[PDB]
Amino acid sequence: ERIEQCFSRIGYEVAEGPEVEDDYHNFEALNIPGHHPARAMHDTFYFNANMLLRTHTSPVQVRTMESQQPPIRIVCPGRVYRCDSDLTHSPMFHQVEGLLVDEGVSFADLKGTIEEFLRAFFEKQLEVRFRPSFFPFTEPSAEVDIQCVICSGNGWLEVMGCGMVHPNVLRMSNIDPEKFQGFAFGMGAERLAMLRYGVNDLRLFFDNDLRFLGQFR
Amino acid sequence: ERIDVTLPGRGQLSGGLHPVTRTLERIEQCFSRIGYEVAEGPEVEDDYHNFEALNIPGHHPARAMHDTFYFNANMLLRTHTSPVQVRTMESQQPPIRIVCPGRVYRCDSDLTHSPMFHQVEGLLVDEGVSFADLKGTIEEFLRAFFEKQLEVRFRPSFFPFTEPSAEVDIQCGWLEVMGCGMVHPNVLRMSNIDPEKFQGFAFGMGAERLAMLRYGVNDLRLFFDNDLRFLGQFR
Amino acid sequence: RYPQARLAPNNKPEARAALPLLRRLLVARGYQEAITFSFIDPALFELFDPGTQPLTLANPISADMAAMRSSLWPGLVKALQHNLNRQQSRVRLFESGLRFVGQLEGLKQEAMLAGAICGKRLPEGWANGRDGVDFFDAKADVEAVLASAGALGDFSFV
Amino acid sequence: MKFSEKWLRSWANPQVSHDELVARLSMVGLEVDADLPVAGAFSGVVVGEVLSTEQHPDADKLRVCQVSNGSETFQVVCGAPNVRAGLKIPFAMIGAELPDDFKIKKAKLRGVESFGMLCSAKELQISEENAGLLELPADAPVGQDVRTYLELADYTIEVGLTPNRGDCLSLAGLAREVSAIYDVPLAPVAVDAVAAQHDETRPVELAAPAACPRYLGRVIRNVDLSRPTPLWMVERLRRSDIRSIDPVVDVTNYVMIELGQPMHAFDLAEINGGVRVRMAEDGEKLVLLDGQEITLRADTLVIADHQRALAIAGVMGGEHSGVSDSTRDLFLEAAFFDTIALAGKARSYGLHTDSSHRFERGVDSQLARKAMERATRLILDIVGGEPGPIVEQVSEAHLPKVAPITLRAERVTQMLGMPLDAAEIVRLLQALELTVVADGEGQWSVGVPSHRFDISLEVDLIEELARLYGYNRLPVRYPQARLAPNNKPEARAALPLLRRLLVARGYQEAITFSFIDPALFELFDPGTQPLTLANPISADMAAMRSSLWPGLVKALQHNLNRQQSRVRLFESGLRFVGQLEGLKQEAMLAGAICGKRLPEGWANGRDGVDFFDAKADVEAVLASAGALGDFSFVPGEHPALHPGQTARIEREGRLVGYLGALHPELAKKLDLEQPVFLFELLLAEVVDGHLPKFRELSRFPEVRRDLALLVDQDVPAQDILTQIRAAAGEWLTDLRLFDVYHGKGIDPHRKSLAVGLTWQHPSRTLNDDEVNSTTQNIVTSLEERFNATLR
Ligand SMILES: Cc1ccc(OCc2nc(C(=O)N[C@H]3CCS(=O)(=O)C3)cs2)cc1
Ligand SMILES: Cc1ccc(OCc2nc(C(=O)N[C@H]3CCS(=O)(=O)C3)cs2)cc1
Repeated sequence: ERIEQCFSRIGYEVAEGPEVEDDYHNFEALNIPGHHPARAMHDTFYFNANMLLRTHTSPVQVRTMESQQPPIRIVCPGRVYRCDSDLTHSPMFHQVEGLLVDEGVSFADLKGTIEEFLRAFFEKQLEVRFRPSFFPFTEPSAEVDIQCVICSGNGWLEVMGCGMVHPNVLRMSNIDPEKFQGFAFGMGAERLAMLRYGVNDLRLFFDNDLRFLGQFR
Repeated sequence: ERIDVTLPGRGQLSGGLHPVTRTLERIEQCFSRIGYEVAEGPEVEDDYHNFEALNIPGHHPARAMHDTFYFNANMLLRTHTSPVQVRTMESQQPPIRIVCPGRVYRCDSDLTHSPMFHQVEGLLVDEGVSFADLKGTIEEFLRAFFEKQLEVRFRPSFFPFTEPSAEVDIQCGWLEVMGCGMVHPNVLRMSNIDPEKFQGFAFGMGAERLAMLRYGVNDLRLFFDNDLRFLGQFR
Repeated sequence: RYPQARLAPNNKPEARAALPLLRRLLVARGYQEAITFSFIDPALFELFDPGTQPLTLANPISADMAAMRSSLWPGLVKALQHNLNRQQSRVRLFESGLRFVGQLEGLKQEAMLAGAICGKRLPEGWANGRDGVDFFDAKADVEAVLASAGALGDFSFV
Repeated sequence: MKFSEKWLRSWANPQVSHDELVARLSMVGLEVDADLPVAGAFSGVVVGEVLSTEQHPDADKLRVCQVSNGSETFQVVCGAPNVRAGLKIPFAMIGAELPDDFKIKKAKLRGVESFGMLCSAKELQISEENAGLLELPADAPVGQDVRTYLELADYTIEVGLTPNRGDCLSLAGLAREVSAIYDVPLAPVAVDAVAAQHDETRPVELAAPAACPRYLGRVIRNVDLSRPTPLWMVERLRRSDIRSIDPVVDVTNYVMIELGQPMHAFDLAEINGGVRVRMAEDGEKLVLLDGQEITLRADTLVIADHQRALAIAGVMGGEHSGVSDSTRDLFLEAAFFDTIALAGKARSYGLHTDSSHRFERGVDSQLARKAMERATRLILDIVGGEPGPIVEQVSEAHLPKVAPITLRAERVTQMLGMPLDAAEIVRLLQALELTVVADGEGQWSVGVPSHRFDISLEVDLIEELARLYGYNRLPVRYPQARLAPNNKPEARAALPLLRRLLVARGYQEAITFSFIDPALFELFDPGTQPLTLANPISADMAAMRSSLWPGLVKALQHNLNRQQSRVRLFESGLRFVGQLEGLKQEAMLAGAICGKRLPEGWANGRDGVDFFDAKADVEAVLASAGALGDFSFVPGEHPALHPGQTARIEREGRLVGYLGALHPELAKKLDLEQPVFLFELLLAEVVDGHLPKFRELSRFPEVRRDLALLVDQDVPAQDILTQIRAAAGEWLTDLRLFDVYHGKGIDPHRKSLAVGLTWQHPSRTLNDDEVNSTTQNIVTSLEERFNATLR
């Protein structure tokens, strides 16, 4: 709710999609080639050759790009699934993904957006760090760090990723990369909730013990 | 064999909100979703904030005891939520994007007019604001509010606080629903905003008028009687 | 045209009980929302606020609309009995608004949330007990409001 | 990718401290995962030489040694089983400070004087080898500090590389980055061509030039494979997490880790008629050096001879073709394999190697020759032998070629939110070994170097610029937007709204796994085939739920077993209905309740929850958008629910969902002793409501009449209430069922329904005659439709 509110107050629309997705929307449309290790059964849950449980909410942003032409300002919260799980990682979890596609969007715009979102979210004027990273769907890309001012138990923490939308991602969904620029971002809800509420064990989220739940009234 | 029927459920069920409250929430939401901040101020106001700051001269008929409720020579019950927009202009420098819902008071009442009512006023002050910007804002607000792609008409009017100004009509052969205009240079100047660098637009609307249009309410007096037979209809 | 804006993500703090939130809670808890005139009869004002001089209007619309309220209670009670006289048994109303406390020099204009209840604890129904409302029913309503932002423990009923 | 900083700095030295380097690395996109010292701290330890050993005359486990530090001979008593004359060893002199505050003092061990100590790698925190003394190379410099000699003032930096930086899978790659980052000279290893000593070659055929456009081969005659890998190489490999196995593999590994070129050595005797670089035949069998027997596919590139396949190209060598003890001659290989052609191939056979990784990520297409010469020199140095000429088979047509990219200054300024100077741009791009030629005002034609596989577009160039400039040094702006006022329709019950209503109504929000146990699924949905996962995490997480109920019930009993009496939970989420072809993924709002109706309290009745408590909860939700009237609760049936206490919920005849008590048989099966009340609503059928349409308020009094109605015990109350409304006329304002009686005062198969009927006329007072008239018509209608009677 809180993550959505930070963006909906500024013109972002909440977008939803199906949890059972196809390889085009989940991978191909996002510049993830057929031979890419993310597609493997070691990470992705499959029904058949083409149908899977979504690994991210990125397919929702794809379905939006296909349905409409820019401007696009969306936030995509939802349940996502990953095969490679145990402790520290669950087979099901929640994440919010963002997308902004307009005529003159920059990496400066992206930095401003992310920095202010985190400040708004954690209710502090905290330091925000952008480290270069990689994603098939974004270029340039960054891993976003914040100081440990929200602890590792109530000097930097990685909290989310972002980047400028890849030209091929737009091109594939009929958006001209010469006319339109865009930025996208992703974050895990459980990771954020753990930082915010001082939750140590991620497994408490799916047990539904009243002794856990009651503490968030 | 422990069968039962489908009788009503046990206990308390929900009540509801007042139709004006529903209407104010809705008006605020149209703007808060695009960056407007909700601003509030006092209902007992001074001459300066309520009139002078809004380019309403001392001899202006709006100031008279025939229209304005007074406590003494300078203290009154606000005739509009415009003083809230003034207090905002004094407190900060542009950009300003605010909506000001609230209780307002008018002396000249009977039927068609109540001594107390609600209105939402808007203000946007930035570097390159135009009358085209204002038209776009108002037309899109009304379509959003009435959930229809209705025709919007702008008629030239007058206000001491705005120039140029317009009375805004919508179909159903037309109905006047609100007013607006470009902020007067003297209004900005008085609140330390340079009219050469900053332009702005403001708008005003009555909540009861809007609620009446929306819900089909005939008599405006139903709003302050609080009859449960009235209230219950908005659950 | 539509005006351009360099907008930044933002939000109010998480742990706060806003008035739109509280209103909806009182709706779920079986309350109807009333809006009463800010100026009341001086005699009514005196009944609820003995000894205090109201902030009185110089040109009131009528003499029974001359006093600025120091409580939403006279107005709520009046709307309650308006209904009672109109064949209503169970009247559960709430109002939010400003109170006017003091004379011009030192006047406090504070936002209040007030509620008033009467009649049976529950609506008339086959499955419902015919007990009349009491203190502890209103208490639960206040408790629910006071706990809306996880700070119930901070409050005490003395 | 792990490496020795000392070795890196021998190529490009940043001239900053260790901490500064490790910090910058992550800031430029090479995230450091670890930075560790190569050893423990100690002083006063030098290279010593054992001149003689003698048996200690008063302790058999000890030896009396004469050891030189290159300046003086000291008598050291040693008990290590490997201490012998000629041995080069770490000599800890008197005064030496060893790890964990161990100061070497003078000693008289069993009547014999000892002026120092000889050490094991363990004693010095070098390795965990305490078996004996750390035996140093025969040619070690006697007297030199052991930390200097063994390069112990060092750290191993480990970088978590991104798939686009395959070029950084070597010291050559990493040192190039540092040179760019810090604008410092890059001093690569000078690799002199090794001259052929003879003319023996082996022919090489490129049967698949699109998959291997360059292949290099070299004959190395009369190698002594008994010889050991030198310490400097073992240490360099080790500091990169490569364990020493054999001299020949160690050098091919070393060349790979040093330069980035994976190389392979074959036993020349195992090559029949020269090399053929070709695709495998479908079902061609090859045994790998690790013993794995792979059944190959036609899409896989192999290194073969004229008889059979020898290796799976760029991934792993075969057992037969590889070096053994009997090997006297080698055939060295350094080739370039196309990345596209090799992608996922190792994985498809369940394999992953340092070679497969580098080739898939990209290996400099021009590198093979420098690598060949380097490995030749190392092989001759380590195991001797005689080199023949290099056989280079190349396909100019299939060599990788990236067209030059035009970079526009305006595009960099636009993206970065600030302009960069032309000199800065050129400096930075040229540092990364890109070819930058000016192409008019604020434009350049830039060429991509052979080692870089991630650069083909103008944005990739801007990325490089941003990266080396510093992401955190770039400006911060908020995006511009032409925003218009907007809103969703007023008359709608959204899920955030409903959640808060449920909260206020005493519910706790649960979130359960979307995939459940097929057996649980079968309990709640008997004849339905679930949408089952092909690769489930476990078999009890194989079925996609068609109801939120199994998960909610399970969370409810989880709590019951945890000393909870009153469990009131709700969940919202997707329902999966049908097989892929026709699959419906619908958002549902479901709830489950048990225990006392109210929490334990002085003022609260101790009654347990029942159907009608859950009913009120559904009613409250269904009324959230002023459309309660649109819904009807009809007596229905559901397999998971009690058939005597189940309501089918409808809107315009369409199914909204179900409300009921969990079936007693399902409870038995789940070992649930308490009654449970469930509801589940299709959110699509709940969200739409109706906007208030004002109806004028009468100025006149209302009139009420109470009716006590005797009806058959099984006739539904809503059927009677509907008949009453239909027969009450136009002025009925309210109808209330205030009591139901199924007692002794009447027949055991009948019930009394006490109803309150209110009427109000909008324009006048109602008279008793007309109201009694209307009342009698209601009664008459109920007598004819239900054979009803007044009490
Ligand atoms: C069309 C389109 C284009 C781009 C998109 O990019 C979504 C993105 N996600 C990230 C990211 O770092 N995600 C992970 C962070 C932590 S997590 O919860 O594991 C998710 C960066 S950019 C999506 C859709
Ligand atoms: C500083 C500042 C500057 C300008 C402002 O202009 C407020 C405005 N009001 C109107 C208007 O038409 N108002 C009436 C409509 C119906 S009503 O309820 O009678 C109120 C138009 S522009 C306000 C504040």
